[PDB]
Amino acid sequence: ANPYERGPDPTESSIEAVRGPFAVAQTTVSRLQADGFGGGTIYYPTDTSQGTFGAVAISPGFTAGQESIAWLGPRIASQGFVVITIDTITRLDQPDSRGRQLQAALDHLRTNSVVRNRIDPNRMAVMGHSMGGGGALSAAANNTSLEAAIPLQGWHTRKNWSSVRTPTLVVGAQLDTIAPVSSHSEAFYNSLPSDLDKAYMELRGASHLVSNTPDTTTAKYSIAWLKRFVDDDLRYEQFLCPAPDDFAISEYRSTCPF
Ligand code: NA
Repeated sequence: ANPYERGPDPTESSIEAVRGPFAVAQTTVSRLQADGFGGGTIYYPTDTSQGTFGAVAISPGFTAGQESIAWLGPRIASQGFVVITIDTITRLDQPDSRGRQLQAALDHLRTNSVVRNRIDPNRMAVMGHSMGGGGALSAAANNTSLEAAIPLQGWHTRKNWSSVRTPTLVVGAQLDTIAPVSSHSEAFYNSLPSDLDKAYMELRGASHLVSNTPDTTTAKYSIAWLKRFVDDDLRYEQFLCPAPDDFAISEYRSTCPF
């Protein structure tokens, strides 16, 4: 049996839910308390009886605050994850810096009295929007032990991600004019190793701002990816492989089966 499985067996509805089966609470990390990042909010399951959970850090994009990605925190955490949404050291930080800050936020969790005993520090993942998504790719490229990476409308000047060894879901927005999929998201997917567990999902009709207010398609597939790779939870592969029969997705590619 897989000791990292959490929660009941999933369905389409369970991964679309605004709140999953775990009640959650939150705690604030001040900028002063944060070493190597700008502070953040940690969302965590309150139930201690089901084991420890994997950890996820999420970065906003250029000039943006944690508020622009906050909704992802409790929506993901309620599926059985400890999730920290960060502010960056400065609003002007570029993607490589954001990646180091994502790693610093993950490493902070094991020192946080509220959540340290709720996490498995060996099972960590990174996500982010725009330059924060470029940051997620950089963090994976700088730490081959990370279990998953999810750039959401990622932006980066680096297009070649051939050294990434972390299963990566690239989420593009079809109409994005800020991080256009042709030169960002799709280029990243294409240069990730051909034998990596990876997928590309383009959100039909979506703008760059799709990640900044609740989007069920973004949430459901991010949840399934984190379950499949942070928890190695094979119950979630059915949602990722093959292409979903889902009108909200305008393009899909993957290296399924994983
Ligand atoms: Na894994």
